[PDB]
Order: sequence, then structure tokens, then C-alpha cells
Amino acid sequence: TLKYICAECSSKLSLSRTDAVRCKDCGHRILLKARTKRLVQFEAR
Amino acid sequence: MIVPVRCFSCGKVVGDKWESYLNLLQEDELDEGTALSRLGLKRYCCRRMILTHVDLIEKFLRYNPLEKR
Amino acid sequence: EWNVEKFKKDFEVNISSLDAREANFDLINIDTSIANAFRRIMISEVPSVAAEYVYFFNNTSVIQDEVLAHRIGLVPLKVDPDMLTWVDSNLPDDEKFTDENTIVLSLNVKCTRNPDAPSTDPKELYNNAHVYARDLKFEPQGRQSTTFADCPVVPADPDILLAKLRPGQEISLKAHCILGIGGDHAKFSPVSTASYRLLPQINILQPIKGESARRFQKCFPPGVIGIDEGSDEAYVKDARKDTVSREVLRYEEFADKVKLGRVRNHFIFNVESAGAMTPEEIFFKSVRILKNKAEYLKNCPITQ
Amino acid sequence: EEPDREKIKLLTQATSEDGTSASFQIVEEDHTLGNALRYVIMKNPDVEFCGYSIPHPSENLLNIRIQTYGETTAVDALQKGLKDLMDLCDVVESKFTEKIKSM
Amino acid sequence: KSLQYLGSYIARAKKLSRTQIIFVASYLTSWLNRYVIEREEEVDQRGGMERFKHFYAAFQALCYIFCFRHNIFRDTDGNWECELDKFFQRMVISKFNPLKFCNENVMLMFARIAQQESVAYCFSIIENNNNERTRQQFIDLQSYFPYDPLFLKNYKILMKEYYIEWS
Repeated sequence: TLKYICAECSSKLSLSRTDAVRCKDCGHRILLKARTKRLVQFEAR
Repeated sequence: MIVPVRCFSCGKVVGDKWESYLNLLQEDELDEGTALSRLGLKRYCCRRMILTHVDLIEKFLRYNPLEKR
Repeated sequence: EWNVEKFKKDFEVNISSLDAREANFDLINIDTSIANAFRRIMISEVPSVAAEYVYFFNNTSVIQDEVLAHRIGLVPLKVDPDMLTWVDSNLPDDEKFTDENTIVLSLNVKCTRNPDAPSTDPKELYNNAHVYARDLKFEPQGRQSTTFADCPVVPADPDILLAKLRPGQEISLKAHCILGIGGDHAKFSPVSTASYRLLPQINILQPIKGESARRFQKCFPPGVIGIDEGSDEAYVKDARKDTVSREVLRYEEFADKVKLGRVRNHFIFNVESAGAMTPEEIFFKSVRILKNKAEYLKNCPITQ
Repeated sequence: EEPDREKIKLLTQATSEDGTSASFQIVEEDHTLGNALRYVIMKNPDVEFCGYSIPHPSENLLNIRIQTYGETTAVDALQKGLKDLMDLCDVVESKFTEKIKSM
Repeated sequence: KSLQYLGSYIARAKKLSRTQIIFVASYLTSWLNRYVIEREEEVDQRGGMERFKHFYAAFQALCYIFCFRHNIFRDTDGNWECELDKFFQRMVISKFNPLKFCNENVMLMFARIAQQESVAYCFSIIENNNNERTRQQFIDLQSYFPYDPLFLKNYKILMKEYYIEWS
């Protein structure tokens, strides 16, 4: 499931459209995106 | 950041001995060099990785973006 | 006049010490051109197992993607070669990793806070905060249900500190392994320090007995010069205990009464280990790779 | 039977048809075999000249030259330079196994 | 290339006269013995064997006449046109070694016919090449036989009447 991160209270809340760009456990504005299980590959050099 | 795996010049694996100097001064209670001698301490082409390392990963981990407070 | 029969009658090996990591054995009357090449091959050309391609399905902690991808490749895996075989990069991705060319590893760790009371030991304070090397778990791919059953792929020093974590964070990866020369990258290196040192030889000229002999004792490593009295004045105990400091060559009293030299064919190999192989065995690999390199030119015809 | 003809190449822009003077361009090599091979060739007394030179360390090439007095070509001197270096790597090993077993 | 075109022309042509074969090889032996006076003691000067590229490709193309057209050269008795166990048997042991500088395949066909035909005995000298053995594009002309069989399944039906096969 796509969710995001509240930068302030550290509570992972998702975001649908026609919604406030806010937190909802605190009242914070700036909000950052988390990652999920996705394949990335690297050389060990 | 964390302790390097391999000695840069020589190449001995040095992710091994980072942890015995509190107990060298709390359990063994010595001064510096007596505690800097015994436990497998051998070459000042890689004895630096005791004295030289900073281990800045402790200062990052307090900035967790994933926990309350 | 040199013939290979005559090499055989004056070549000696003095294996002074032979441990499970750091072997130390002397040689006699071989040229430096051969003896460097044994040092040359033991660093580069003896192959070893190392992690090559790291697939992170999830990396969340503070140690970044590419840094921890680099550290896993450095991990010396206690698996003898001539179990895997080489990779061959003239064929695509889904054909490049088989059951025969690739030990397949994986690592899954999540950290969460343990209820504890405090000033608090950060092992007791968080579950799985240290990611040691002994959390890397071998996954048996293909026919590897009995052909690595006696020897599961264990990191040769299982106390390598791969990461530190905090609650919320996780690292979920899958790292393949491969067999490769050390001449490409410095993680395939099957030796800590492959080195030879050339044996010093100390020449005295005058009798230097008495009070002077005590200041010829102390200007060297202690197991080098032995005094009895003027009877047995100052004999060389060990020319191997001494390394070249030349402490005696800055004094006035011994400015000319002693000279220093090297025995120009008596090597002293030191061969440490990477933790995968015994050190005398990687010296056997080196002396046959050069023989593998000698026959292969002979088995090669000259076209133009 | 599949030859691998990349590894030897006799540069005919330096080789006379006397055979006593030639110039081999090895690939995939370095100082590792070169000094070790050249020391073996210089014990054959019919070899008047033998030296190696890596042209440039970036590419993995190797050039050795052998001149002889006659009555042995560079190729008949190259092979005995390789025929002995096989045996010289066995006199090391066979002397070495016999010293492990006495501990 | 033209001599290389000429050599695999004769032995890969069903419809010629049995004296049109001769005059080609009559001239092609005439040129190699017009060749004897001039450039058969110029060999040992300071130069290379690549001076004579024109020679060996001609003698290659002459050997490919004899390889798959030899019984036409057979006269009533079994003798040869201008004594080919004296013409070839000189140039087998000449001061060029043309046994070495022609193609390896067609010279292998030559001695493995001249053994079973008694014109030359050059299998010893091809064996006598042990230690001594602009080149890469000189192989590629000597292996270019222009009259190889057609792999395409449809036009050889026409050329099943004008052409000699590998048999």
C-alpha cells in the first residue's frame, strides 16, 4: 500500500486525491514519502 | 560512519576489535596503553583503526525519521 | 652453468611456522624473478568467492544503498573454490546465474524497540540493532541441498559489523556470489599480506668484545647478538630475528667494525590468509597457476 | 580441437627469416610471467639476447624479444624457456610437500 | 583475383572442350618457366616473400587444375604435358617452397592426390615445415573459390548440366 510519512509526529498516513496536504494525527504541513519493497541492483564495486 | 571491513593498505579484516575499551577501563580499569596492548593488538600499519576511527554512525541514528519522538 | 637438475640439488624449503592463517616458510637459492611471481600470483591470480551483485528489495536505514552494497562484497566467505565455476558474461541475465556458478545469499532484518528500563545498553535497548555478518543466511539454490550441506556458506569472520539500525528501519536484500580473480577487484583477494622478505646478513670485521659488545647487543633486536665473554665475544644468534633498522650504523664505535647485507636468494615468505583457505594451500595454488600459465603458452601455436 | 591464437603472435615487422631473431606479442600478461620467463631463457647459452618490455600498463599486452647465435631459432628457444619453467614449478612443489609432512 | 577466378573456373566447368583445358595450362606453365630466368635467384636478397604474391597465387591456381582435372592431361601412354613430373617436381623443390606459401587446403589435396597419382612426392616437404611455421587479407584471397556449389535450391536445377561437383 502506498503511504507517506508525517515529518512531525512520525505517523504513516496515505494520501488520496481531493485531500489536504496535511498531517491528521498532528497538524503538520511538510510531509515526506516512504519506500516499499522494490528491486534495485548494485555492483559490489 | 561504521568501521571499515578491510585494512586499506594491508588488508586484514578489521571489523573485529572495536568494542573492548570500555571494558578495558570499566572491567579491566587500566590506563590507555596497557589496555592498548594485549587483546590481539599487533601492527601499526593497521593499529590505526583502533585510534583513528570516529564511528559517526552513532550521531546519525539519533535522527530517525521513522519513530515517534 | 644452469640446468634444472642442478636447481633440484640446492633448492631447500624451511617451513619454520605454519598456522591456519599466517604461514611463514623460508626458501633457499631460488632467483628473485621466480619468488616475486609467487607473491604476484597469490594476491592477484588465485581466485576466490565474493559477493558481486546485490539486489536490495528494501533498504530503509541510514547506511545508504551503495555503501552497504560495497561492504557485503568485502565479506570473506569460507567456501573453497573448485566448488563453483566461473561466470561467463557473453550471455544474458537469466542465463548468467546457475546452480553451479552462484552461491545465493539473502539478509532480512527489522529493528523494533524492546521494552526495557534505563544510560542504556543499545543491544538491550533495541532488538537486532547490530547487523552482524552471521545474520547473512545461505539460501540453497538448485542442487545445493547436499553439496553445501557439510559446509554451509559462512562468513569467515562472522563478527563483521555490516550495519546499525533503529526501530522502524529495515534492510531486505538478496546478494549473489561469484568466483573471480583478485586482479579485477580487491574483494577477491585470497590473502591478507602475501609478502617475502629477503634475509639480512651481518658481517663483523674486528673483534668487538667487552663493553663495546654490550652496545652491539642493544642496538639490534634482542635475539640477534649473543655475548659470553671475550671468549665467544658477539656471535650472530639469528639473522631472522633482525629486521633492517640500521641502529648500529649511526654510531662512531661501530661505524666500520660491522657491515650489513642481504642474502640475495634466501627469501622469507609470509603468507597470511583471508579466512577461506589454509595458507599453505594457496601457495600450492600459486605454484600451479604459474604452471597452468606455462603449459598454456606451449599449447598455443604461432599464427603470424 | 580449438586453438586459442590470441595469446601468442610473432611480430613479423621485427622478425628476420633467419629465425634467430623474433619478437613475440603476448596478450593478457604483465611482469608476472615476463621476468620469470626471461630468467629461464637466459640460462640457455645459445640465447644472445632476451628481454621483455610491457609497452604500456593500461592495456594488458607483453612483448619479449629473443635473439640467438644461430643453430636454435627464437621459437626453439622460447619453448625450452617454457619447458623448463614447467619443471621449475614442480621442483618447488615436490620439495614443498615433503616438508609439510614432517610436522 | 583473376587467376584465383581462373583456377576454380576450369575444374568447375562441365562444358568445355578437352583441348580448351590444355592451352590455359599450357600458357600457365609457360609463364612459370618464363619466370625461371629472372626471379629465381633474386630470392636471397634483403626483402620478403611477399614480393612474389603474383607467383604463388598462380601456382595455387595451376595446382587446382590438376586436382580435379588430371585424367584429361593423361595421354595415350600415361605421360604428361611437358613432363609434369619434371615441371611440378622442380617447383616442389624450388627456391620458393611454393608448397608452403599457397593455400593449406589445396596443397593438402595435391599431395593426397600426387601420392595416388605419382606426379609429386611433396607430402614429405609439407611435413618438413616444423619450426619455421598483410597475411590475413592474403589468406582470404587464396580461400575464395569463386565457383563453389550454389546453396540455393532452385537455380542449380539449371546448373545441374553445366557444372562439375565435388565428386
